[PDB]
Amino acid sequence: AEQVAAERAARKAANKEKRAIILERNAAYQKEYETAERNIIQAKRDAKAAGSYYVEAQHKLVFVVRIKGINKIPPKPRKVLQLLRLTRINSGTFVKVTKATLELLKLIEPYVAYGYPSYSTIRQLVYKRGFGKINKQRVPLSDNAIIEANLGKYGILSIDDLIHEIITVGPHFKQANNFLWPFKLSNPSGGWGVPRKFKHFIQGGSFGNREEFINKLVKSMN
Amino acid sequence: AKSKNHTAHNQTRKAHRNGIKKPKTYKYPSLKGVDPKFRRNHKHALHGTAKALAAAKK
Amino acid sequence: GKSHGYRSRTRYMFQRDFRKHGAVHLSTYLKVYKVGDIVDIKANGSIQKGMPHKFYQGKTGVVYNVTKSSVGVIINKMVGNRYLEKRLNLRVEHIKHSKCRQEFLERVKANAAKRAEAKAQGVAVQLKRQPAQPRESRIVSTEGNVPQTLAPVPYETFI
Amino acid sequence: MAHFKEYQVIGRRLPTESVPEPKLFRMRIFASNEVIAKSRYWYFLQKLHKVKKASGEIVSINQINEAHPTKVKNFGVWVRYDSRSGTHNMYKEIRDVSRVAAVETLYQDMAARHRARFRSIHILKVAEIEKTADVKRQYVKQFLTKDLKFPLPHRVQKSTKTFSYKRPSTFY
Amino acid sequence: GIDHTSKQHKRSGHRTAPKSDNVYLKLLVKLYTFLARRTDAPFNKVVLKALFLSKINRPPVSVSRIARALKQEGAANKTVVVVGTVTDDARIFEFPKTTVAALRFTAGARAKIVKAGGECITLDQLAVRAPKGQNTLILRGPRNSREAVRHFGMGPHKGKAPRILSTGRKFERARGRRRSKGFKV
Amino acid sequence: VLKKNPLKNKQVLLRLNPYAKVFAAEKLGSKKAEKTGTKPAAVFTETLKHD
RNA sequence: GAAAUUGUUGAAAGGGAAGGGCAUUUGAUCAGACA
RNA sequence: GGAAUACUGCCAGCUGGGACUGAGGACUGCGACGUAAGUCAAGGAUGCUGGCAUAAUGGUUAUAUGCCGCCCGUCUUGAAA
RNA sequence: AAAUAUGUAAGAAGUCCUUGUUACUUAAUUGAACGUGGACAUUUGAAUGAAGAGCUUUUAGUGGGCCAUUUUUGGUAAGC
Ligand SMILES: [K+]
Ligand SMILES: [Mg+2]
Ligand SMILES: [Mg+2]
Ligand SMILES: [Mg+2]
Ligand SMILES: [Mg+2]
Ligand SMILES: [Mg+2]
Ligand SMILES: [Mg+2]
Ligand SMILES: [Mg+2]
Ligand SMILES: [Mg+2]
Ligand SMILES: [Mg+2]
Ligand SMILES: [Mg+2]
Ligand SMILES: [Mg+2]
Repeated sequence: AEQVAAERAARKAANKEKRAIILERNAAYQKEYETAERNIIQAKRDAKAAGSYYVEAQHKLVFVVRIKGINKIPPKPRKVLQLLRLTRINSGTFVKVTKATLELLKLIEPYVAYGYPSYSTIRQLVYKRGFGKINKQRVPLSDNAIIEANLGKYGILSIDDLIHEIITVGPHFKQANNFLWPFKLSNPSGGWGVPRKFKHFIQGGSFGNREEFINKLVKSMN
Repeated sequence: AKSKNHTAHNQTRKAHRNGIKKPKTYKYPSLKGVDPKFRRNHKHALHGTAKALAAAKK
Repeated sequence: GKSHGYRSRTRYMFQRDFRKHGAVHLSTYLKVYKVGDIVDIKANGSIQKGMPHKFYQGKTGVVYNVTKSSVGVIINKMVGNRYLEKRLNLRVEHIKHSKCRQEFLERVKANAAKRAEAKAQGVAVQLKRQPAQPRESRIVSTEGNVPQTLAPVPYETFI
Repeated sequence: MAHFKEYQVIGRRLPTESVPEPKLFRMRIFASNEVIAKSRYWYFLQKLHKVKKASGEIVSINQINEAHPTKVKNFGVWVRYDSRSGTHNMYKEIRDVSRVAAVETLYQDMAARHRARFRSIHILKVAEIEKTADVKRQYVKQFLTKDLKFPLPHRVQKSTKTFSYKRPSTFY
Repeated sequence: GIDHTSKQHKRSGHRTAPKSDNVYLKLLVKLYTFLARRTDAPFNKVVLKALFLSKINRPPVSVSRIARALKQEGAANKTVVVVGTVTDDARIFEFPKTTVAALRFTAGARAKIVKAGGECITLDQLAVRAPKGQNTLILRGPRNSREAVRHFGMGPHKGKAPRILSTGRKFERARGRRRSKGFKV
Repeated sequence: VLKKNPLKNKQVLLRLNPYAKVFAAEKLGSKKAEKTGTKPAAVFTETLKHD
């Protein structure tokens, strides 16, 4: 049994070739976001310049956080909060948007806050609080070998592909999101910014759809 | 001394501790309750197709 | 004292609709039921024989037996922490085919055709029903359509 | 409610096969943000036309900055509001540098003088009064007089220290 | 606080080990725990679990019940395995050759197998001959045959036997089991 | 045994995401955008400043 | 020759009860650990 | 007609001060940086300096001070009653 | 004639062809019910979820309750 410099070189040489693949993919995914984001800003000016008005494609993604604690919930919202994995306070997870899922959120308005997340917000959540599910076992996402082993089947072989799959809402969303254990956020480091949490955002509260302001809220709780 | 007579408070809570379960569908139901005249024939019908396959696979 | 008869509380339930009294129409009798078919129960008030109990009004089961003028439906009824499995012997006025199952059967022929045509076409299918997705972008023109400005109105009584 | 801004909103039902290209309705809202401004629009379209956010769509939501931020004007604000008993109409008279500031005083004033909340008020029309002598009220008209001067008697001095050694004077 | 969906600190409800304090039984368990880890084929998992079962869940397998398993198509030469006792039968006048592997044999069953030119094997010799468990056929005795389960589920219209010492008429055959005495069940 | 954070700790950043090496070199995070001078139509400005 | 209860000696506190919990000041007292 | 600055957002931009924590125990891994030998902030603390070696730190006990503290057992929808 | 509450369906135990079994059914091997053989596979036919799914045995305590938002009958009302 030689081993020391026979089996070892091959696997080093093999794992050297994965980074090559991981580099060009991230370089490609980098130019995808910015050129997509430039055109969304361009199209607005062309319509203004002509006469018309541009209306954006609606969001296919929302980030939801449980605001209320455990006690005194009726049995219909309480069941839904378990089907969206929100079984403790300040826990939160991503949701793909359809009509099936909007009509869920309407049932739980008073106990959660949500809205439309950005790139940066996802990037920071998935980096700082990125955990995965393996035989239940909540395992931290500190390396790529952990993600290839579990999510190689569906494509996806590096942590940024996980973010890409979440943000664009690709084919294998259901598989990639369910991988992520629901995010355990802290309380917000700047406070909630209101005296009383439990009214709708529109009446100087916290709960319900606040649209694009969720980023500021999540960035403190994370 | 009078009682409290009736209520259904807490009865729906008690019910869901152990499910509210369905009664398991089965391939082939019982011919209990089925028209006798039909069963009488169906007995004789399978005896023939078993004997037909028994004589075929001999 | 109390009164819990076999047809108590059925004043408006077994009633006969407005301008639709009298004889039942022949297409009721000319419809052919088989073992397996899904059927909705709705008790005609004119025909007193073969009637269901007020509970099974609006329930939907499967057929299991067919005899001279009746069908065996089999319903699930809930009692406590449980469902029991209950066997009815209804006359055919008080019954009719579930159109939700007939909707399904036609989609099975559609999907089998899509798969048959997809192999001849060349790969890919995607035959699941997707729910209502969020809608795409568009450029709404102002060409012959300028925005109309509105404001809130003041209070007038008119009484 | 908050430090206000002014927004423009436009919306037009949803499109259909039988009737493509609907009509475009527009309004001018006062709010702290866009999310409250979109809501107010759908509140005021429901009070007039047969529409709701399920049947409708927003087309363009645009901020309207002030035209001359540092010039003094005399606004004339109409307003409809609910008391405890009925629901009345009014004409207050405000003097400020911007429209958004006049709306910020009007809400603060109706709360003091009438106990009218944000919920109970509709700003019908804020209109700048161009010419002088188109001012019915008296408390704006006092300030419109020529060569206007007035002192500030009784000046006070907020201290840092708890004790003081001199004994203060209220001169100016 | 968490909104717990399931019960917390729930045990699995399976025996991890034999309830017995038998010395030689634990050495068989110490063997088959090693094989079940470091091999692969599921034969060793099944035999391991069977070693934990109680008396009532290891019924006796008759020597005829072994013969009827060998009349099967293809299964002439497969080393039959039984985790329990093996019992003799006097209702068969012929019996094949074969090799049986078990915990226990009766004096009559060992005699009947060797008289037909066979071989009785212990479960540790089975592991040496067949380590991954090959050319094997596992058998299990009839659990519901036991008299205790006659009585389980006793109610009306169930057909289940009452718990009763003395029998004969005038021992539960009147008001309850006939029309002539009130009603039937 | 001890979860180290990317974002801060530049090594455990570079363990993941090798592009972070070149992202910094070419700046990118502050990309200079090209500048065309398109003008809004006559209708848009009129509809904005209106009653 | 235990306890309730009592006497003498020594220490302590004590403005309409006494006793307890968390933390330290102060007073009495204590082994270990240092090779 | 040409500029500036807020307001909102982004940076895998730069950098100063403060607080709490240091689990683990030959080796194994992922990586950086180097032309090579090697080096590293990379699967959890090392280096340097002083004072003391006894009631100095620590423990127990009595008192003092801050805030807290109703009488146990019982039957009851409900007990300090 | 609403709102809220409520029954059923969204496939392998399935779909299509091939021509067997019968004392039942038809003027008629036509139908009916279960079949042999062949064709159709992991986009196998809405979402979300799933500290596994199912089954058995056996035995304790309990069978005075009370409160709150909304609906409510008795009563002038009530800590009724
Ligand atoms: K004493
Ligand atoms: Mg603070
Ligand atoms: Mg507060
Ligand atoms: Mg009672
Ligand atoms: Mg009574
Ligand atoms: Mg009659
Ligand atoms: Mg003595
Ligand atoms: Mg106190
Ligand atoms: Mg009492
Ligand atoms: Mg007490
Ligand atoms: Mg009783
Ligand atoms: Mg009472």
